Amino acid sequence: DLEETGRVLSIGDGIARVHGLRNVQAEEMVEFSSGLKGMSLNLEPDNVGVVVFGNDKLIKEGDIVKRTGAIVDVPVGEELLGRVVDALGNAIDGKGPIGSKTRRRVGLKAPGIIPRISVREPMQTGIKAVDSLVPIGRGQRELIIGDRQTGKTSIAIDTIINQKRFNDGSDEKKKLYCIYVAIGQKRSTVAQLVKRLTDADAMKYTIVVSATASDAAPLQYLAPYSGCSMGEYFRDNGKHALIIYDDLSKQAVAYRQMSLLLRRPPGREAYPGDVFYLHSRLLERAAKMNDAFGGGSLTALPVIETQAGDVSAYIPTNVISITDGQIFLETELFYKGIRPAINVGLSVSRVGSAAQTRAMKQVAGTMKLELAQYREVAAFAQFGSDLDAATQQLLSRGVRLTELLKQGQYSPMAIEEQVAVIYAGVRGYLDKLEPSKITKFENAFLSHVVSQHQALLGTIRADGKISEQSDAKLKEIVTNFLAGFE
Amino acid sequence: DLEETGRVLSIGDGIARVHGLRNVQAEEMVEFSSGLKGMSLNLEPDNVGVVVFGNDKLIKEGDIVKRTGAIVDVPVGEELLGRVVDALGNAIDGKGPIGSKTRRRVGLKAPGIIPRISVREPMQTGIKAVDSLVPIGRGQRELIIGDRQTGKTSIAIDTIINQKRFNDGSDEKKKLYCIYVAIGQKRSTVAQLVKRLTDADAMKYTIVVSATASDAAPLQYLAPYSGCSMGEYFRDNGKHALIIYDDLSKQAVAYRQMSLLLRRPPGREAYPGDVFYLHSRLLERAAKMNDAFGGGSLTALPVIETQAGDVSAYIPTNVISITDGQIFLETELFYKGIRPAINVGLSVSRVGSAAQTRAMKQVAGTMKLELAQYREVALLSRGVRLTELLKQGQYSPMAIEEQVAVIYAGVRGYLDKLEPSKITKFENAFLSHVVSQHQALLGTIRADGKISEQSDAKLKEIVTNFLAGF
Amino acid sequence: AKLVRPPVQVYGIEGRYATALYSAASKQNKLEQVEKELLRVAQILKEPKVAASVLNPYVKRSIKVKSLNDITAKERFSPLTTNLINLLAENGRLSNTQGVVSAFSTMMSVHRGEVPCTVTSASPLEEATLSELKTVLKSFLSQGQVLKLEAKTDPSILGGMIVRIGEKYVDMSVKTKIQKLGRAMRE
Amino acid sequence: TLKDITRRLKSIKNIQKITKSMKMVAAAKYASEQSARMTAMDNASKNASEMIDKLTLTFNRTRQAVITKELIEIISGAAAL
Amino acid sequence: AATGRIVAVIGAVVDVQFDEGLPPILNALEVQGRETRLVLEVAQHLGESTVRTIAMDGTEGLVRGQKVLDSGAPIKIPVGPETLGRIMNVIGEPIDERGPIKTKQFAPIHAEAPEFMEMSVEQEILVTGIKVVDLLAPYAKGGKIGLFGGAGVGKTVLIMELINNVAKAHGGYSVFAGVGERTREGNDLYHEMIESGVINLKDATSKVALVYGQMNEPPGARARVALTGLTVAEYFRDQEGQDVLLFIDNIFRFTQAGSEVSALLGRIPSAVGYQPTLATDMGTMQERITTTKKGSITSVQAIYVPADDLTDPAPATTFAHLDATTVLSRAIAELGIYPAVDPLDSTSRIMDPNIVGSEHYDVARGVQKILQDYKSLQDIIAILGMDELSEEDKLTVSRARKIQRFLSQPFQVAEVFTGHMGKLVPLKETIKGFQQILAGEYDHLPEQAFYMVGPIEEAVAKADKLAEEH
Amino acid sequence: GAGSIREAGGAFGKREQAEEERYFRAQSREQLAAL
Ligand SMILES: Nc1ncnc2c1ncn2[C@@H]1O[C@H](COP(=O)(O)OP(=O)(O)OP(=O)(O)O)[C@@H](O)[C@H]1O
Ligand SMILES: Nc1ncnc2c1ncn2[C@@H]1O[C@H](COP(=O)(O)OP(=O)(O)OP(=O)(O)O)[C@@H](O)[C@H]1O
Ligand SMILES: Nc1ncnc2c1ncn2[C@@H]1O[C@H](COP(=O)(O)OP(=O)(O)O)[C@@H](O)[C@H]1O
Ligand SMILES: [Mg+2]
Ligand SMILES: [Mg+2]
Ligand SMILES: [Mg+2]
Repeated sequence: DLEETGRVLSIGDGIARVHGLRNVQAEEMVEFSSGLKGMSLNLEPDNVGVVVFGNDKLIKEGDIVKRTGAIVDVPVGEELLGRVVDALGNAIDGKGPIGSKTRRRVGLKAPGIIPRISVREPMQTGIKAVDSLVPIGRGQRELIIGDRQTGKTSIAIDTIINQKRFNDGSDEKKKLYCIYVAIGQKRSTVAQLVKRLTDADAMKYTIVVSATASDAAPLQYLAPYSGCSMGEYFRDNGKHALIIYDDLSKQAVAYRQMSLLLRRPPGREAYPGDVFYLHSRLLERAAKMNDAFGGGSLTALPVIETQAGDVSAYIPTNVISITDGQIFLETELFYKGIRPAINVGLSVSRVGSAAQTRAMKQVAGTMKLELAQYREVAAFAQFGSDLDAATQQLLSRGVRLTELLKQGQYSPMAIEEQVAVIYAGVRGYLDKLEPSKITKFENAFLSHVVSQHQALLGTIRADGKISEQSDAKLKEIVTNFLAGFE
Repeated sequence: DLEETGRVLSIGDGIARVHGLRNVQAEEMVEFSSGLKGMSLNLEPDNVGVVVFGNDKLIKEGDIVKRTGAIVDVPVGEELLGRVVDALGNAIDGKGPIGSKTRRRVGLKAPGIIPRISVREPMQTGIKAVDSLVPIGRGQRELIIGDRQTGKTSIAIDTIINQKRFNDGSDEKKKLYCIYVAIGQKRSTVAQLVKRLTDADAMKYTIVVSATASDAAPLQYLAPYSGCSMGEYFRDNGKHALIIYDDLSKQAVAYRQMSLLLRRPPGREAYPGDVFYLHSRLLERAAKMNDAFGGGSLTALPVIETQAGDVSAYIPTNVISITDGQIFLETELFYKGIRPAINVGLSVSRVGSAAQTRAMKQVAGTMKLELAQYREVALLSRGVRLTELLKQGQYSPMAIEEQVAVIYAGVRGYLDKLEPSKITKFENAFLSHVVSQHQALLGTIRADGKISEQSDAKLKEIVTNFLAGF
Repeated sequence: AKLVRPPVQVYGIEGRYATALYSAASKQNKLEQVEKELLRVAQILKEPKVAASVLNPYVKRSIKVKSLNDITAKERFSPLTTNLINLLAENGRLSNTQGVVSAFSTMMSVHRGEVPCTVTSASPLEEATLSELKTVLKSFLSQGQVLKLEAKTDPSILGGMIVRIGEKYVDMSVKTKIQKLGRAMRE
Repeated sequence: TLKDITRRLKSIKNIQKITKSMKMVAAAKYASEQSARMTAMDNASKNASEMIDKLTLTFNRTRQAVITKELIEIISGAAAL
Repeated sequence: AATGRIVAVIGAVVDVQFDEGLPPILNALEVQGRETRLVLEVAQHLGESTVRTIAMDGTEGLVRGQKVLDSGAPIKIPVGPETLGRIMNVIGEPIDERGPIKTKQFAPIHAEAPEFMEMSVEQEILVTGIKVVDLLAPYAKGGKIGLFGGAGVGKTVLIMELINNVAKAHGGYSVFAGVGERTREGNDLYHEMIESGVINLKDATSKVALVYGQMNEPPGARARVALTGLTVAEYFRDQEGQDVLLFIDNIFRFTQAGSEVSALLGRIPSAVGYQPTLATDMGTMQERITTTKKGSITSVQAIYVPADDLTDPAPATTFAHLDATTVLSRAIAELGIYPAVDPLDSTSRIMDPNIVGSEHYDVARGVQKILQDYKSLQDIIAILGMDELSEEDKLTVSRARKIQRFLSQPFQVAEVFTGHMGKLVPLKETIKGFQQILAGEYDHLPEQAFYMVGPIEEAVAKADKLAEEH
Repeated sequence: GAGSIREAGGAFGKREQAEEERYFRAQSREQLAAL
């Protein structure tokens, strides 16, 4: 145990300027005499700028700093499922050590142009609005952007809870392992989230990487890359992972702190010149591999909090530029009763219908066209009774489809039932019903189709489409329940 | 020596880097070989950063700097009453020296929690809108905020002129000694102001601290604290003082210059990091003392000029979050004829009806409610009568009983038939009438503090017979 | 003009003047002489009258460089040392002089192959084990280096010895051993 | 002020949409006072979109200036170190 | 322990050179040769055996070379039941003139946050008796609350009403931390706590501990006083298992204090002129204000929002540390509705049908929906006026205005501001009244019948009286 | 931007407030007299 060392020249704000360490590498992990860790971010001619993985009151001028000789790496594997870990993969849930066998560097490069295939398989969220209008595919990077307290974490958590139907089944091709990175959150918020995921039995296929608000800025900066490596393990071994960075605004803030304290040249909003490079090299790692590489995938759902809806801020601009689409949430829609408060006019998915089953494609093309026409003529509500019959019909169908998209929290729907409800909606079978009842109907009807009509739901689920037998049977079920409905 | 004495390393822009001076304290007053004074603000390993209280034309590289051993302090006492002084206490009114026996540090600490007591006595400004809807009590900090040429100094000068009725009487509990601090103003503006104060015979109980636009930035930075010490003398001897800082925007500008030249890093709008501290440690020294400490008070009326109505700027937000209430003056209201242009929807007084006489409390509750309801529907004629009743001529501050009388004549109905363009006319005539014949009723309301049913009925007949005669 | 850079680098004003002088002295093969002359000129520098006259900020740089010039001529120095002192006086870095000096010194500290290595122990250990570690350690060296040991004694390690060989660092102390065992006990 | 301009832009975009819808309703009912209302609300929507275009130009200028002012503050604070 | 010397004094930042025994960061150092106790907290190691420190009091009169002694620990304040009924400052000195605080144990004001396995997920509604809070954004026992507001919207009045109701209903050692506020409000609170019996100067059954560092303090004291109050509350939670209430007013000042030293510590500013370490400083402070498995801490923090921004980095960063935000609006205070709680901007994590019951949740969502619809209809009302609205829409606007007035409530602490009496409305009465207004059960009553009433029976009685008069 | 016109102030937000107050003081008068 002969080790190459250096001395702390100075320490402050979590930055240690270290003498010596002549052979340390850029982004190499070093270890202080206190037991604290650090990462060499600035290699300068006379000092090394180390960022401290902890509290700098333990580091004093003159303390010995050892090398480890290794870039930062984290444990990966299936032994991490059901665990809450920190940014470096140490268990923080008190359930014993992580019995992993493999380690993976947190800063590996993304797959190239050739190892990829197009995004074609659906990633079901269980939210009607997302799965129908803003579809997400396996290998996509869909941004969840919105103001505070607009329902973003709820979208992530429904997407995580929904995968239980696929993970309890036997189809290994449709299993999705979830990873939730929490950056800069309270520990009690993360404990509430972990409890919610345990109650839903969603922990057995979920990893929770937790770099909370009292953790040092290097840990919050590193937590997305740790989680991304944990998911790249699955992406590389023929399996499919989903990762939710909640949220990347706070990681950008942590990185800006580290950079400003290292005296790196500030830019717009004091962010360093390579904050785009930060988020882009994090997000290009979510890929879809071709069958020559196992066929695995990693889907990224980064979260971004905008201030007053300002999507022209620096970090929102960057991450909107990087991703493959966005799910935008509004607070006005939230308090109007539209929940999940998804703004359909602004939301987009540049993958689109290539990430939908044929059944949802059938009903969702119609629903999208109809809600678009509704949005065009929607200002004329408050006056609509004084326009054409066609305009009143557009308004009627639009409000019916709007109420059809509302959904409860923590209750993700299977794709067959979503298709059945959107069928009842876009086929006209809700025009004679008045709006205040749609949601109610939507509930009761659902129970009906779940109880006495497992054959149709199972056949749609097995076919992926609504064939003519399926279509006519759905027609009959809808009209019967509607005629006999209170 | 190099312990009690130093040598100027470099001089420029009113900052002197001094060599030596090993024993000098932070914020100590040093003296250059030319007769100028300075304050030691940066104690650095190799030099002292001295801010010069004057013109650095006379300081040369190599000059000798000596110590005074004393942290900056000003003369205090009653001898300063009637005098015009500069930021360091030197008289500039051309009347010889001030025979002060006491000197007081300018950077003292505000009283704590224990020495204080709740704000109970009213500070009468003589301005119906203020005395009625945004009242001020002795020991309060009331901000006068607005754009340029909206009427802030007018409010302050009306306030100072009003206290003559109290200062020439007998009861020492209602006397208020005023202090006007002029920061960064034009010198002829201050001469005009001292003229308005002397003509109204208000200068006998007033001190004017003048740090005008040609005075060095240290002097303009230091003048509010000098005025505050001159007022704390009265506050700590059982007397009541009132201080006006006109204005603190220019003090913050002087402090920003002084700091940027000391090479201290700039913050928002190049203002130093601690400009909030700059104003908070000053405005916290206005306080009401408990009876174990004499019961004296110091009331602060800071003034803030906003740019184009931007109360969301740095310095206005700082001083708004420090003070106990704000008088908002708007230009839109000023040109519509509302003078003093007080925006009542925005004017706050965190002390409230506790700082008010009971009679004015009664009538002003009704006035506040009626004026709120009128600002909702813009009865309409009653609100118009009242809003015209709030208007007031300049340098004409009214007594509290006459304010009560006119608020009453407008709020009980005795104006609802009169013509709006005649209201003002009526008003002044009415006042003359009362002040010619009904000194008994007014002495009654003044000494009683409230309006009894006897006084209520008496001025009932007064206003009725008048409105008939008018 | 290509430089002869020293084996170890020093940075700052001290490092720049020391590197300049090392390069100038290696071109003329006068390194040891310049070394002895800087030792002497630094000990001259620490003279109280001379220190008072050289640190003085209001003395004109003309008189000060003339003073350093004549007081170097009183010593009969090499042209390299004379020009160094005049370059330091002309630039106003005389205050850094000793620093510069020591920099050059520590530069040649490694030129002679002298490897600095300190052995911290609990209580002052006697010379037998010290020559033992002398011999067993000079095995750690490359071609032609000699040890500079500084046996320090802090008992707060309560056993073993912490050996810093240049920049290599072995922790044979018992405190780290027992803490490592304890961390294995708790983790 | 950026917040002033954003408030005013929102208000006037809302006025524009309301007058546009009132114009459409009047042009429906027009199948003398109804034609007058149709033209009045059409002119109101034209003027509202004019004001919206001017205010959008002002808004863009002001937000660019705000970004530059903050950058200059950060750069000036960093160059003092 | 170790002794060093002052080598530089720039504002509130002091550099100290230690020859032997450099102190760790966050240690408290005592300056030798001063009249009062001056403490410097180590912030950085500068190299060359010099440390940069932040001063906890004023730095006037400091001399280069003055001796500084290392204490060997952070600031240690006395903790224990003896602190109840006392006032201490940032460094634990008693500032109530009642003598020393003889506790048997002292705690350092810097500690680590509780771990993840120490968190509790229990969410239980804390009924305050305030209509809007309990209805739309109810507080939870053991949760963090946070009250957002600009200057003058009612953060102090709301926090004092919460003190009143809860703390006098509570049985678990409240703690109040005044962080950079007005000293006048500190004296006011101290005395309305003495006369309330919550603080007992004799027969020590006091149940509140007060920690105060106000606006006149240097930046260091205002940045550490929140940690002092937090440490008192933490001792009560951990070493006694009690359930503590922690009131903090104002927590923004904590953040602001950091800014005022940031550049003087040599740090490049981040956005809006805030320290590059804003989020992590806020984190390491707020993550200690939490309920653990060892005890409970309900915390109410008044959060100043500069210029009514809410997007400023300080409030925007605070938002994610809270469980139930109450956002006070100036647009609502200017309507006359108090408290000025914004119903469409306030949030609570227990506004969950599985927690508050489906009736509570449905009433809350219906109130929020009708208020949003009123917003959407007000544009149409601005253009087409009121008479050209649908009948359903006139009904919406009527019920919405009634609900707006009914969210208003008279406070016991605002009895001077309003003249009204205090009302404390139970939870089921609130749900029932709002359900009845949403149902149409009070379409016939005027809207001024719901302004400043308690339960709905009071709205009915007020309508009957308002009719019986006229 | 649902209450954008009256959150902006100005003539279109102040006239809206005046119109609302007029209508509802009328209705409160014709509601109190019918009690
Ligand atoms: N579909 C829904 N139906 C009803 N309530 C919902 C729904 N989605 C979210 N909510 C509620 O809206 C509130 C805000 O949601 P959430 O916390 O998930 O969003 P967020 O953007 O992550 O907030 P934060 O800023 O704290 O991160 C929550 O109380 C949540 O319970
Ligand atoms: N109540 C009033 N009645 C009539 N005129 C007034 C009144 N108040 C102010 N004025 C006049 O309006 C002008 C405003 O001047 P004033 O000095 O009082 O305001 P200011 O805010 O201090 O402006 P400045 O930027 O010059 O300091 C003055 O000419 C003053 O005479
Ligand atoms: N609940 C209330 N009832 C009546 N008036 C209030 C109420 N809250 C605030 N106010 C008024 O607003 C003023 C400012 O209140 P304050 O508590 O000081 O707000 P802040 O702490 O945010 O500055 C008060 O003096 C009072 O006049
Ligand atoms: Mg969230
Ligand atoms: Mg003026
Ligand atoms: Mg307050």
